[PDB]
Amino acid sequence: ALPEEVNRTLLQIVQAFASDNQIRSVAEKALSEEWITENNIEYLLTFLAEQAAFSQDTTVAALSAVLFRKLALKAPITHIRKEVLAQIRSSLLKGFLSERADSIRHKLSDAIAECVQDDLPAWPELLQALIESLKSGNPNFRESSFRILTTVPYLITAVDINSILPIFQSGFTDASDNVKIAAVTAFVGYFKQLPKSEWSKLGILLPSLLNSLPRFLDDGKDDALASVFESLIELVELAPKLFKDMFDQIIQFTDMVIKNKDLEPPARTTALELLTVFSENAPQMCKSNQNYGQTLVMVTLIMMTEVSIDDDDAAEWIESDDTDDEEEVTYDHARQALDRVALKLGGEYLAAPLFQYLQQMITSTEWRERFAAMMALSSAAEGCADVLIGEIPKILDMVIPLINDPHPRVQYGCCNVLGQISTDFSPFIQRTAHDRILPALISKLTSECTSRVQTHAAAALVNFSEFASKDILEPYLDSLLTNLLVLLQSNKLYVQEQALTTIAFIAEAAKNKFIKYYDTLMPLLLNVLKVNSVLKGKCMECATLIGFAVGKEKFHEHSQELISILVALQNSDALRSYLEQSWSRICRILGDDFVPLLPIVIPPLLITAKATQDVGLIEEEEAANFQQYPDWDVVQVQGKHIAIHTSVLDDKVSAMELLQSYATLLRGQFAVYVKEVMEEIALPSLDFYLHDGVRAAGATLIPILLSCLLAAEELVLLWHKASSKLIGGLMSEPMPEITQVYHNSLVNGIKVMGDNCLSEDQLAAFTKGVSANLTDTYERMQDRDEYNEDFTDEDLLDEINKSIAAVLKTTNGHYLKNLENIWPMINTFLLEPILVIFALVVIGDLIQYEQTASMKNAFIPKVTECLISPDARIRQAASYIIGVCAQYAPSTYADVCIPTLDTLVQIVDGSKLEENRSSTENASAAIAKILYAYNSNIPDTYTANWFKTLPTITDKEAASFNYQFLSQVCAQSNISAVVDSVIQALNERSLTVISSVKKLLGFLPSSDAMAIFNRYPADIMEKVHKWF
Amino acid sequence: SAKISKPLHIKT
Repeated sequence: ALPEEVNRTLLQIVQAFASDNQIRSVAEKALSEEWITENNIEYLLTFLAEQAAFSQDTTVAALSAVLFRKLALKAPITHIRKEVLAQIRSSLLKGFLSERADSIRHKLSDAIAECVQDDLPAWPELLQALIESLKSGNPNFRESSFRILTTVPYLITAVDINSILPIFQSGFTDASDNVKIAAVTAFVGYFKQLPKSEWSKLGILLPSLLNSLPRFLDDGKDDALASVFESLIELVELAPKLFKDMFDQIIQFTDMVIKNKDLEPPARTTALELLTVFSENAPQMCKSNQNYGQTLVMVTLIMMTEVSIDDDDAAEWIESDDTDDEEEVTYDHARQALDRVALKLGGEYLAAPLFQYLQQMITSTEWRERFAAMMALSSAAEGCADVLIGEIPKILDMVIPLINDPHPRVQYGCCNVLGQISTDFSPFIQRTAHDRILPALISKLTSECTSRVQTHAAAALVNFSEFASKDILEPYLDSLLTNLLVLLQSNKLYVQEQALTTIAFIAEAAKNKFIKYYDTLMPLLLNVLKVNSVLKGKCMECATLIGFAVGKEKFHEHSQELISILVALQNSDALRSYLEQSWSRICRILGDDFVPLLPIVIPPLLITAKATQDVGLIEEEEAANFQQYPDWDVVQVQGKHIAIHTSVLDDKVSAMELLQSYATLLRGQFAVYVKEVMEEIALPSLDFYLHDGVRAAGATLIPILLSCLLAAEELVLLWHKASSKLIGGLMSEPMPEITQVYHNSLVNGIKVMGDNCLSEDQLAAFTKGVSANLTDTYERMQDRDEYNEDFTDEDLLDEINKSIAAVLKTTNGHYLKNLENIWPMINTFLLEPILVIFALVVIGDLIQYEQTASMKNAFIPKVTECLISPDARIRQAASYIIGVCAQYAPSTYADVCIPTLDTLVQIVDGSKLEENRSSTENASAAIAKILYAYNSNIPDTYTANWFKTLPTITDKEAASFNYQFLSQVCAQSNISAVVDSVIQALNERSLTVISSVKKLLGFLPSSDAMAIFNRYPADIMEKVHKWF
Repeated sequence: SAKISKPLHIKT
């Protein structure tokens, strides 16, 4: 179909691709600069389709198929002439139906798929080819057809339903494993790609798929089973309820696989994953079935015993360092599975089945089962905390006896649990089980025990210490410390390292109680450092945490020598980060005396925090293996593939956070760096579209930088620059969580910069940003079923409220004008609770600045509704609005405020209860506002009602009004309720009303005055003396 | 990690 000249030019080029730099680079330029142009592109696509279809050379065929796939997207296929699309399609199809190597048929299939499209003409020859190939006796034809149905799931819609059903059923049951896997993959891909409204049309095939599964175990084809479990895992995340009717059968099947422990791990790990993922996607369904929980606990307990296989003494485990053995695959998987399901389902549902088994495993003569027991509890404790936090003596009764098990791995197991639960049941467990936990861990520290066990116990003392007060640790310190010094003398590096960190963290919790241990510890530490990088880092960490615990005066006995060692250490990669945190901690200890060390510490942080977005424009194939590295990720942004060096950008964050924390501590003393950090780090960081941590860390740096310069023209320039990039980010930023940080960052910027810190264009550009943010939140939220059982959004709206309020205040009202343009938006929200709360909160801010009449009619009907809402947050925002009406718009509002006033006397009356103490306090303030505005114009029972709502202890601005009103009830024997109403507010720290009160007590004898405080305990009488 | 903690989740 091509001129013969064109053919050997193109042939030469494509053949040059395999090869030398010269021949191959000349071809590369030729292709990209000469052949992919409006004028040659169709010739090029025609050629490549011909080669892939007909070439007898493997390499040329393959390459052309790949190239065609790549270039056919870019063209794109849509702007190709009809006569040439047709010809390309026809040859691609003839190639597919001819004799090709498997991998070329795969590449042809991928090329064919690029030629099937919404706006492209119908290709009914494809449809026909796929149906016939599916019946071919050649697996490669069957497999390749399902591969095309995977790339282009719309084709499945286009075949008659009575053909496509038997196609998949024959597919699931095919003699070829490869065809099975491709059938499964195409079947699940359909649900991946199509709207839910199309799902019911293949959904009916699920039981045929599930019914095909036992055959994989009959044939002993477990690797193939694993891949099918993988597709099934993706189907659970898309349509868990499709599994409802056969739920027991899948549970029992996964059970059966995992028990067959001659199977290789992949079938067993993916089976477990399939089990696990129901708890994440259909928690009601798992909970409505006692079998799920029982099987899930049983099979993770089986897998947790699979340790030290063929090594009963644990010699290998005893002899190694305190890391995980990465050969213990099923055991690792079982621990994260139990944890994951516990976290989803809660203890109400799993503790019973869990405990049924543990009671029994604790007593086995198989050590593996006694260990399993401890590790299973360790996995489940957090998710089951709601129940287990109450059964804490019972748990210690089981665990603590094992601390002395003959087998050192069971001992390590028990250390593990005491550690895990010191975290998960904190702070309650530190208060109530210190007397059992500490002696138990401390007994393992002795050099009688194995290195692994001493180390594990020392690690568990970090978990305990984290949430133990200095007073609880105090009687245990000398004993803790004398033991850990012995650990410090071990011959094993990892015991020393753990010893050091354990002492550091105990010292952190001990605080000033650690002062007496400083003189024994500090020289031991100095000696280690003067002499094993990690040891030195953990040692400097230990020293500076001891520093922070004992305070600056005591830290001064060794600070200069310690600082000189740091210097030597820094200027000489796990080390880097211990060094930087230690400098940062010295800054917290020394305060302003750190200032002379800034030139040592800051420059290296400047370098790291200037890191650029290190991107590599990359190719499809050349990814995946790039992805292997934990330090790289690849994403698709606009069609193309990009490799981004993630670690480097994480390090840029880390450095930005340290700069941020120096700037926060040093305030005006950091000013010298502000310009440079702002222009070279904070601001360019907002443009880092490939890493959101950077963008957020850039945003939080902004207000802090400004505030440093403030405390020490530029300020105004930088603020203008920074606010404008913040504003601009609001219309472009794709991630809602980042959007939030920008609003918060504006709010904090405004708070720093003060009055009228914004210009008119900025106020207008902010409005558009606020509107686009509101528009996209609406859109995402009007998207939340047959198949299935967002604080992110709530939080973003929370902050938008703050920024609007903040902008209103800095403009001193003038932002009302701009605010008018998004009123339709606001109004839709007002009439789904999160959108409502938002809108009410906005309107309360509006009124704060009688020019709102324009909207009285548009909102009070819904606000009055909201007053009696079942949701406390709605009532709260509602009443605030009614109260603010009478405060700032007294007169354009009365026909409303006085009517509602009875509503408020009722909302006022589970009122005084934690959950809604806040809502009823606003109503209370709201009625006091009405009573003020229209003072002796009111039809007075009211005020005596209002009174019985005192005290106001939770909402501060409410309390502030109520006691202002209280200060404008008299005499009587209301007197002790009058006073206490005030003592309560003060003591609870929610709120000159004192002056008013002392006047009332003036009107009574010596003895009558005194007696009122007679009820108050010593501590609040100390305060009352200092108040009156 | 120099305290007790759980292994990282293995999903996607």
